[PDB]
Amino acid sequence: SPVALYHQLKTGLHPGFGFTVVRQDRFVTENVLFSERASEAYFLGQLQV
Amino acid sequence: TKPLPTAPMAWAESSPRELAGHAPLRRVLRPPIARRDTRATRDDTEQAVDKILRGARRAPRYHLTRQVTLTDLCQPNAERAGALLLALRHPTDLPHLARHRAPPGRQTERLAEAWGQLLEASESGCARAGLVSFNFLVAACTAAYDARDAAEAVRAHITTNYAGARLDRFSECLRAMVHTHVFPHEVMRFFGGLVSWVTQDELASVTAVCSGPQEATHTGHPGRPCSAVTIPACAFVDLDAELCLGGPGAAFLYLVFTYRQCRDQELCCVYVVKSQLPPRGLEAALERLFGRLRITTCTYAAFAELGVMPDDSPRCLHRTERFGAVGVPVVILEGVVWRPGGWRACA
Amino acid sequence: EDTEADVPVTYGEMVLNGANLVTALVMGKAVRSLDDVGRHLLDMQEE
Amino acid sequence: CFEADIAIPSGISRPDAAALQRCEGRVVFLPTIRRQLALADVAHESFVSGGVSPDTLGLLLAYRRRFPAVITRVLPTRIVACPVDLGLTHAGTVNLRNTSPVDLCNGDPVSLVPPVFEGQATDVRLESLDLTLRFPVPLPTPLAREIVARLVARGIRDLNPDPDLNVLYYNGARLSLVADVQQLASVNTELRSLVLNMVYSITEGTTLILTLIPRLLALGYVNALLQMQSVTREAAQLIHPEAPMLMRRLPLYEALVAWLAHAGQLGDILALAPAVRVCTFDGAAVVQSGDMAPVIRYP
Amino acid sequence: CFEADIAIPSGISRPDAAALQRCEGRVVFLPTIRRQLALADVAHESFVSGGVSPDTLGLLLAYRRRFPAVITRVLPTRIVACPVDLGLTHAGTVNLRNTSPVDLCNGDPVSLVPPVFEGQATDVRLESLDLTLRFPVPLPTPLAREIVARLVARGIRDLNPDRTPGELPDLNVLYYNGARLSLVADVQQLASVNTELRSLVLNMVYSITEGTTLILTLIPRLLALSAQDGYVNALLQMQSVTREAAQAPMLMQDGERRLPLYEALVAWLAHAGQLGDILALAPAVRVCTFDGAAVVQSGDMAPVIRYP
Amino acid sequence: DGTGISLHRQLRAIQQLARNVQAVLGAFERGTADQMLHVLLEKAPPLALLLPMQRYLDNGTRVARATLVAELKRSFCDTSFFLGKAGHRREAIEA
Amino acid sequence: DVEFDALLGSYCNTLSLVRFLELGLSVACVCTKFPELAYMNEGRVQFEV
Amino acid sequence: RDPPGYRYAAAMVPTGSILSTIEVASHRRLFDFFARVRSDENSLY
Repeated sequence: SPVALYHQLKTGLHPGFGFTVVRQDRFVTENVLFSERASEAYFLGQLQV
Repeated sequence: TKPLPTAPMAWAESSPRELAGHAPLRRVLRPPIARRDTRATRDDTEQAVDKILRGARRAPRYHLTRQVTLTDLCQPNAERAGALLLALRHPTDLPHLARHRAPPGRQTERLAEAWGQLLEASESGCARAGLVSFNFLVAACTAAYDARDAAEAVRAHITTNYAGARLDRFSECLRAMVHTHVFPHEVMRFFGGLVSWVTQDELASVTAVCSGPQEATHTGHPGRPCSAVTIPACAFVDLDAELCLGGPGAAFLYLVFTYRQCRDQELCCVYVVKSQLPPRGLEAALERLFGRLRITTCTYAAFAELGVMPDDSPRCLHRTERFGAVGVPVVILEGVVWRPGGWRACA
Repeated sequence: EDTEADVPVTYGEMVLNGANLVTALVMGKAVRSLDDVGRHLLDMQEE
Repeated sequence: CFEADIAIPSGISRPDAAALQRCEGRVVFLPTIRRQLALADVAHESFVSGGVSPDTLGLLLAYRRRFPAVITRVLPTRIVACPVDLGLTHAGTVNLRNTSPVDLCNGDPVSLVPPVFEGQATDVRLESLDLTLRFPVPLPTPLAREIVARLVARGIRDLNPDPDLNVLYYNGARLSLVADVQQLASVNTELRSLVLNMVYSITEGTTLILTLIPRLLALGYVNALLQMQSVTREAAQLIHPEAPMLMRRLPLYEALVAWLAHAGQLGDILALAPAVRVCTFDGAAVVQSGDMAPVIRYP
Repeated sequence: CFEADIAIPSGISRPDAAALQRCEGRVVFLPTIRRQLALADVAHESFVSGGVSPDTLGLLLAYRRRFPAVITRVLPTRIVACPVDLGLTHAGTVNLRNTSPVDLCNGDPVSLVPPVFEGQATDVRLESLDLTLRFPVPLPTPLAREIVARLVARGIRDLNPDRTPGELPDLNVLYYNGARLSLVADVQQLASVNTELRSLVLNMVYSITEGTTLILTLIPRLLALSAQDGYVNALLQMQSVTREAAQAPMLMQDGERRLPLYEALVAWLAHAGQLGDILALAPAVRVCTFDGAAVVQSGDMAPVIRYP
Repeated sequence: DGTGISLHRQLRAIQQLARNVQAVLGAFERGTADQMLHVLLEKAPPLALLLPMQRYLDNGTRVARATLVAELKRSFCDTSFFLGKAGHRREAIEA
Repeated sequence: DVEFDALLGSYCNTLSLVRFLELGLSVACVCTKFPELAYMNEGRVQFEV
Repeated sequence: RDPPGYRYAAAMVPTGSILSTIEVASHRRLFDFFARVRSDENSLY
């Protein structure tokens, strides 16, 4: 029972099964972009205010 | 013809940023991004087209609502330049609802008979009847509410211009409505100020101000060849002027229905209160000044805010206008701005 | 590193200024450089 | 007017582009008043909160938190909607579309959640870009409040059940609430969460005053005035509820706090404050269902 | 925009005039709708009732009466504030300076509050002319209604006066997001707590009708849901009287066509539903940001638009 | 006003406005480049995945896809952060 | 006595204006100024390989 | 979405050259319209 397992886990018993831990983990990278010579067409519209 | 102190009149006797606006923006070309390195008739036609010129050269303190109704109730001609018109909505519920929201011990058949009777007294087709005038309420409840003959002077106005039957039939409806928990409010919301009627036969097309200031309307001495303009309370009987004690602030204008629930047998009181209190403070002052709380449910008054009179002082009281032979205490209210507001009565 | 300065260009531009409007409005669609396209098109079937 | 231009996504099917063309005059709620907004931000898939599509309560929350803007012109590759909240009051007349009852010459339409009426009817799906739009129904404030309360009551009866609230007579013809079928089962399942917050806030309100009044006035002018006008009303209701119910100043006061908040949160959700009014002119004065109606920004 | 000018009297020391320069965007309560006004009508010395400064439940009743005005600009001899209760009609959105630990979000209705936090800075003493200015704290109505409830109950429970031991619950501490918020517990005045109690008691009574008894039947049914749904489980707060209230039709139907359920909702919704509003001042403004910034940091200027 | 001050304030007016315009017109200069990146990054595969892909795109198939993906799975683990991993040796970098 | 207070200097700076044609990115694109995009809903390019 | 067809005949005067040579089927999906014509189809005339 989930109440029983509070007593086991806090008091340090192994409740007959075990877990797998999963963490979402982030970083900050640095990249190199390469682009071919005419890699896009970029039409430009008129400017409005 | 020119002053001594010139700077104050160039502004008085009478933009460049929009000119400077198009200047950087519009004058600039291909931006942005950058690369490195027939006497009278003729005159009239021309002027109408031109008027379309100026009005189409440009483009808010005014709103006009327009509607077509009958002259049975209401009636624009009897009324004048400044007047309160109240809308009336959905005659279809000849107490159909009376079935519900009507407490037991109530012969909810009263409205259907009172009201259907009103119709017999005064079918659906070309038009419908909306637009109750402020006037027509003052007379209908005149004998009901507290002051008589200042109040009945208004009743003499309507019988001789607008029928005592309809007043009596409509009074029977107000009694029957206040009886069965369908109130005169939750009916009769504010419509406007009555700019110009344009009636034909039994028909009327009433223009009137949804909101905005009154005095700035058709204006003139009077609107059309009638008389002046004003929002004259029409009663020295109405125009309950609060602020018995006061300081300068914009006066405010509300619309209150007071009722009698067996204390007087479903009394209808309709009048206007003019004092500087923001609706959250009017409910308090309406609790006072009133002993009409007779349970003898507990829903004594219901109020909505018409608008502002952003000047305290124009409150003229005049028992001096003729809407035909009859004379009425008339209180003139100088300048008014209309905020329609909403109906709040919970208790 | 083979050089510092280089020689780059300037902006390309396209408008609907000719018979390319008459199509923009009446059939209601455009093709880039009709005058070329159309001419290089028409010119082929007379030869 | 301050138009805000919603950007249609990439290529959409020709039948979808004709679906949008028919959406001019419909109310949109836009999360922020940024001049440039996406279509996905407006679409009903953007109302998801707890991982689910919102119920009628979750909607009414959102309708009170984002900005409704009527659609003025729908253009291929743009939707132009002018927010109702911005600018001066009584200005920027923009046309609506009437749905259901007439919308007479005034009355301040409220935009209430769609499920209250035919549920999926008005979903307006766009398959090409895989999104959907549920447009609120523009009903007058007196009728909008009558309805939303009318359905909650039906819900309460339904909660435990063993005079028809459904038939509605509005104007010329009796309006119909029930679409019968299982629509009610779909309507009642979405009001499920609104009904409870209503049932709770009542049962938690009474029991909290019925405990407080007898656990107050027994510890001045409080006592006399209270029992004075409460004769056979509060006290009678006290004996009667305590008859068919059970009965702590410390939990009392801390529960009076948590109720007082939850209560006013429902008064905010509920009461459907009007977004706009109808003020017509040179117009019919009654807008027949499905017809564009003039409308102005403040009641 | 019907702006109300407010004349700075005489000379307030260059240090005092520098204090008013940063008061733009703050809120003022003026006891009228005017065009000409004196600086001293706005000051906290005007809030003083006969002989006595109102407490912090007394101010709410004073801010109930008079009109909130947000200062737009401050000139050498006048202060320009446009009275939101009236002159809110601007095309775009007057700036409100967020003064609070809190943060607005977008769309949050903003109701004001007397300064009420444990750590606060609302003194603004101006020594040249005797007067001061307490600026109200803007705050989301969800939070401002939680606070008023705290002040009301604290003034009330103390008033019983709790018989039970001398250690009562907190009621002085909130949470908005994270950030424990500790209210100021200082004085409670008879008259200020009476009216707040009087109108609380009064309205919770009118929300009880005949059809209400039909709802009280459903308490045992609620607790059936307390326990078999995860919602409805959450709904019932742990400290729920209702939970303790369960620890019925009564026939008496008057002809059977009234629909007391519907009528009971309407009745409750009016009186009890609108309690934040009657106990405190209701929102008249809501945050709106055109630039698309979706919050307002504390201390920033919140673009604000008319009523929610 | 006839004043030396009101003129001077108007000078500040014309002046600050000119600064703002110079800035926003240069934004569309800055932003056209910043936007150019995003549309390149949005269409650019990570190289770790692109190398193994290419050599299966010109060959001539379910097992070839299984053999493909199992191999992308490895090459991504290995050669991502290559300059951080292998950056101490030339021919590995230069290749 | 006299005690004065001085401004010993004022210092401004200059924004740099970047063209986007002086960069190395403008090779990655064929830019062209198309005055009315607001009038064209769907543009296409064709490839026959 | 029923992609609007390829407009042969506009391609009768191409505006440029494609410098890749690849079987484009792999990349199929990145195009709005695509055909694979073997030798000739009736629908090009």
